Amino acid sequence: MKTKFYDYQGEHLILYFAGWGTPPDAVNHLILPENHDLLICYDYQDLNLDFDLSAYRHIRLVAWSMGVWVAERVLQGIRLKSATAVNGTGLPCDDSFGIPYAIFKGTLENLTENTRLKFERRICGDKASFERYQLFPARPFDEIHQELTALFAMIQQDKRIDLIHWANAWVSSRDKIFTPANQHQYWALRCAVQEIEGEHYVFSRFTHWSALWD
Repeated sequence: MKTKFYDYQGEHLILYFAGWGTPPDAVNHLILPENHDLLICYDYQDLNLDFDLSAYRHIRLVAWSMGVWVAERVLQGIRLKSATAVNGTGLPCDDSFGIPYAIFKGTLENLTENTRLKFERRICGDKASFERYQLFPARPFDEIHQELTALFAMIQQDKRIDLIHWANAWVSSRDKIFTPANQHQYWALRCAVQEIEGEHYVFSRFTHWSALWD
């Protein structure tokens, strides 16, 4: 996969796993706590993370949407100080715990540049939110089509759960991708759930990374 590394010479690391096809800049505005680096992970063509995690003390994981399922694969076995899910579950292609199968299939089979914009509208909910989101650099279409293809295959092949331990999960009240009912159903007995009013993209309600985990 791809990475963007922000080097603050920190002893600790923030690991952020993006949603499918989403711009890394979606979290650009978030302020880091002192003594922390940030590594943005995205473009899940594969599950390979070419980054040395070995020298860091604490690692704070934040994962959005399909990034949750991915993070469970990539960080299985790695000691994390905390792991935070944001609008995503361990079962991302699931009628009851994630995105329903027919929707996952239909999104991929009908993906064009036009329908990509339609999906982003649903990520954002309202027009105002959508128009602000469109100020972010758009990743190339061929890249995100290849990414959804690999994700849909791997998720179908690999239905394991609880590969890492989650400390908390944020659930948006009006999430149209991972519905709140499906999120609550997955996280209820796993971790602490913070309910927030908003949509699938909810990082415009945050100014500081640390507010996501504390």
